[PDB]
Amino acid sequence: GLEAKKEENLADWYSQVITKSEMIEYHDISGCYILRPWAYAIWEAIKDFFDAEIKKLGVENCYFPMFVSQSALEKEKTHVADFAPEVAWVTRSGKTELAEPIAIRPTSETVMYPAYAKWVQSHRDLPIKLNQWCNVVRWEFKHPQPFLRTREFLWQEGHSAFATMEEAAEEVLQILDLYAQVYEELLAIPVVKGRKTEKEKFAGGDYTTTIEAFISASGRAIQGGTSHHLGQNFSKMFEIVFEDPKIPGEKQFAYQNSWGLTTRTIGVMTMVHGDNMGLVLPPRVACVQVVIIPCGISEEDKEALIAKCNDYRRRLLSVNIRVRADLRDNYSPGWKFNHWELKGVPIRLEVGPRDMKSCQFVAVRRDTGEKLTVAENEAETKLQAILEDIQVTLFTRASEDLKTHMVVANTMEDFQKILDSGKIVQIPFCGEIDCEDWIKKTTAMGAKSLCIPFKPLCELQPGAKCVCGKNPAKYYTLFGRSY
Amino acid sequence: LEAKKEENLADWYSQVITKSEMIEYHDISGCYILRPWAYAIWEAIKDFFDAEIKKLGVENCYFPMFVSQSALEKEKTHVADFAPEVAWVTRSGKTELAEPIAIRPTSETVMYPAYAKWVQSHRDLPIKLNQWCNVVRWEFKHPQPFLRTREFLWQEGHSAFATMEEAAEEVLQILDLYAQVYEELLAIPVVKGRKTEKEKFAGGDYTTTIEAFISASGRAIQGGTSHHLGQNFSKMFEIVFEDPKIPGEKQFAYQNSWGLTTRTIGVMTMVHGDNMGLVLPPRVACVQVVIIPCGILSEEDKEALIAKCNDYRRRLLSVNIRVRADLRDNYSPGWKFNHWELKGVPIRLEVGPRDMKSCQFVAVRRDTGEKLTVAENEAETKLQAILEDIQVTLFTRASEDLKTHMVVANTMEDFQKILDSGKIVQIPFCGEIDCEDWIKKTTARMGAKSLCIPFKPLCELQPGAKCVCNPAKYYTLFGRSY
Ligand SMILES: Nc1ncnc2c1ncn2[C@@H]1O[C@H](COP(=O)(O)OP(=O)(O)NP(=O)(O)O)[C@@H](O)[C@H]1O
Ligand SMILES: Nc1ncnc2c1ncn2[C@@H]1O[C@H](COP(=O)(O)OP(=O)(O)NP(=O)(O)O)[C@@H](O)[C@H]1O
Ligand SMILES: O=C(C[C@H]1NCCC[C@@H]1O)Cn1cnc2cc(Br)c(Cl)cc2c1=O
Ligand SMILES: O=C(C[C@H]1NCCC[C@@H]1O)Cn1cnc2cc(Br)c(Cl)cc2c1=O
Ligand SMILES: [Mg+2]
Ligand SMILES: [Mg+2]
Ligand SMILES: [Zn+2]
Ligand SMILES: [Zn+2]
Repeated sequence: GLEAKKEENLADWYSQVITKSEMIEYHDISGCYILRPWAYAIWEAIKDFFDAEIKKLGVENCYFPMFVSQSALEKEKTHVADFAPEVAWVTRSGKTELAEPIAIRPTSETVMYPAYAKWVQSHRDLPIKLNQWCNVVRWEFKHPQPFLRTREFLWQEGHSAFATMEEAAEEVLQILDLYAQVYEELLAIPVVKGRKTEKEKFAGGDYTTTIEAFISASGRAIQGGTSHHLGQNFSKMFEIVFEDPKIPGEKQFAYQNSWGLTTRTIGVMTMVHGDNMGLVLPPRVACVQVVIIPCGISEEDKEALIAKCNDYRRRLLSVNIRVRADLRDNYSPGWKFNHWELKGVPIRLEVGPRDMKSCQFVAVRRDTGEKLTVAENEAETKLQAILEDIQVTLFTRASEDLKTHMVVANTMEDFQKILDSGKIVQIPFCGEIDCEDWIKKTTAMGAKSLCIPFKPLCELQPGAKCVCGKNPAKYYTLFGRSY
Repeated sequence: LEAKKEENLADWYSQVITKSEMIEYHDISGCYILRPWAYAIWEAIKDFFDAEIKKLGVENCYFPMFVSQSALEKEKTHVADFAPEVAWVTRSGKTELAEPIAIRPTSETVMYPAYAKWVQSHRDLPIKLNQWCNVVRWEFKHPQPFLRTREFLWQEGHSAFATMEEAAEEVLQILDLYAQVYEELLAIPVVKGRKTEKEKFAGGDYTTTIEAFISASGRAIQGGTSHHLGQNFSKMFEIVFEDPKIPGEKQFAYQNSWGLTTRTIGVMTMVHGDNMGLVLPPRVACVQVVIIPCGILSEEDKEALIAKCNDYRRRLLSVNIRVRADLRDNYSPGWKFNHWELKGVPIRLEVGPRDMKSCQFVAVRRDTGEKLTVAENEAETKLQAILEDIQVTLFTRASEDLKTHMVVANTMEDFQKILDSGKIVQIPFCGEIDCEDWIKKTTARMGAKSLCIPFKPLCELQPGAKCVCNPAKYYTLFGRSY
């Protein structure tokens, strides 16, 4: 039974939803959480989709070491020194001090790029396109939250190297679109594609692209995934070079990208679609789409009810519906109703003795709570149609929620007003770091830049000025409070 | 390849794994990069094993890599001898942690306290969980790519049951799946058995194992492990329930655990690899057939030759053969032949202009080097037949190799002579630990350890037969080992 209310105490609601749905168990180490099968199945679904898509682009999976030597991690300016407090260091095996401390990967640039340098011995060795599914550790300073901000997390990280900037540029947007597909088509979460400002972009790259989602309940936006064009920044640092085809004796530096997406996805799904009855799973990622529960309780008559439930589950597996028959005798129908509702199963298939004799059943959709009596003969078609509509409804409702909470403002006064109402807002922005710092300080709790959107809500007025008082606007920029 | 397998195994192994593009070396000792060619084998193993354990009702999950100091030391989960293998995180940045944190060497200490919370009644059992994850053990022993690494990839399955019998059943089901991984996928013959008292997992009831033999080394290697833990861990962690029908009695869960690692790939390499390089069993080969255009004619004709190679690719994909067309024009056919030979692609398909005009192609088997001219129309049928034959060929060769190198001995001196010829030996054994300590010392004066007590030993132990030492309990496989 879900106790807490989403609009009252979000922290309590979230904790209750992730535990009662059997997604998460708490660990004795801060910021670490056990991913039980219910949570892990969602990651496997995201993985199956994304992996097949990057394979089509020619990306190959690999596995690089988790340990990075002190030398390698600090070899070059791969990361700003401000990341130092996030690195977890192994310093001994048993009671025996290691000659040099070793770091647990916070990301794999420093481990992969020296290998890239060895492997690139001519123009013929490019492109290199590698991905790995692995765990990552960062000793996060912010309050830890299951999925959203964890000390250990699962991710994929892709790292590509090309001869030309144009090849690289294409991939950045192709991957970002895949991330947008993960959120919008799998998880039914609308996102805003954009580029990070000078201040917020990855310091090791030329430009950073991002997808941003919004969590209404929190009044906070969240970065869903990241895709960088690194340019020649890392290839100059690690000497990833090839001979110029036309001119003898000239070095050419490889163009590089990196991109990543994490189990944060599941938290966003939870925060966006979850209600006061628990988790709500988009049909596309639900490992159980339909749960069959026998209702009502002769000895031979119960055998026939079970047989009908088994008939429904056999037929549903025939049309590639992911179905579970909960034929357990140790649990009451009521318990089961609640159990699978908390777990967010899109459709409950109720079979009673009364409905069975009328050659019919009841379909209860998780999202709206709507109950539909349908005839037995149309089980395959109707249930597949309801699953499709649940997926559409979840996306539609979240889209209207984003449309409501993301508006335009052109002055600092209206900006403050809209941000304090629990919304994010697109403002004319000069792009300066000075001004961005100033925006953060004045609104503080303080609003941060999220992205410069690819497709802003409004076009910029001819000669429009920044929310500042000294500079013209370069672009509409999405600002808000964030995770 | 510069080195030869029969003279310098270590040099050969290093050359095979690098020139097949499986492994790159890292600057941390005992840590190796798995490039795509290696990682694809692991994905193939994963795909098979994952599907099979799902059929048994096992679900995947992910438990944390970090084990708190207090959790690692809470119960007698592992012997004290393991302590030096534990890698400890002691600081974040320059800030020392109040209490140090261990990296997962295995997950009992993180999983079993969760199992104890999750089991509130009989209806909470069985629990059947698996994770695919990385593990760290600061190995004192000589590290080798795949076979013995400081970081490795594995699956660990941990199950809890209401009854001993359910648990006992799963133990042998999992060991058979490991045998299938070796025998059916990687074409490696293995010996199923129980570990001796000295060699078993200390806290468990009994340990079952699959042992493989690497002829080049004259050394055996454990391929996978499946333990019945009985109620030993459930008593420690309080994984308990009470049955209302049996009032006043605590029912401790019966547990198993089991694991298999990337060592698999190293065994495959060591067993099937030759002096031309890697040899991939077709069942795990991510590229089963490579199509190479030869004898390259106008651009129009070159286009036609490429289109023919592409037509073979589509036809092969159509019958579920994993195929690649190496259509790169920066390299010669001769360079490609060698390149894919080194990578152990089972079949090379040669297509030249004369072949097109004749309606034929050339297929070359990696395992034997046999070159066959095949009628164009028979491509799907013949190449599938050849792939099936390569797999059988590899398994037969390896099977005949084990059978030759595993024989029965009945005395300490016969045992010694056979062992020193680079073989493994089934001997009458009493079962006592001290006797096994004695054997390891005597055989060295590079000693021989117990491998397993085979489920189906070569010879039946006659009543009243004495140990090589006490009367013998069973024939036991012994040998030099990784
Ligand atoms: N501690 C964390 N736990 C879970 N997911 C995370 C965490 N940190 C980042 N992510 C997500 O995973 C991706 C990690 O790539 P990265 O670009 O390194 O994030 P980041 O720049 O550190 N973000 P932030 O820490 O919010 O400033 C991001 O796009 C986030 O969606
Ligand atoms: N360092 C390693 N690298 C790769 N594989 C390993 C390593 N250690 C063990 N394995 C394999 O993975 C399984 C790990 O389970 P486990 O029972 O912990 O091995 P173990 O008893 O430590 N073997 P050993 O180290 O030879 O005494 C074993 O069956 C081995 O096949
Ligand atoms: O991790 C990145 C850059 C990109 N790496 C590959 C996948 C996608 C990802 O956006 C930014 N980043 C974030 N956090 C970090 C924390 C530490 Br500690 C270090 Cl050393 C380095 C970093 C660091 O480089
Ligand atoms: O890891 C095991 C027992 C089993 N665990 C689950 C997967 C299969 C595996 O055989 C034996 N073992 C091996 N090596 C270890 C190293 C260290 Br360090 C520790 Cl703390 C503990 C252990 C330890 O328990
Ligand atoms: Mg961060
Ligand atoms: Mg060991
Ligand atoms: Zn400004
Ligand atoms: Zn003896």
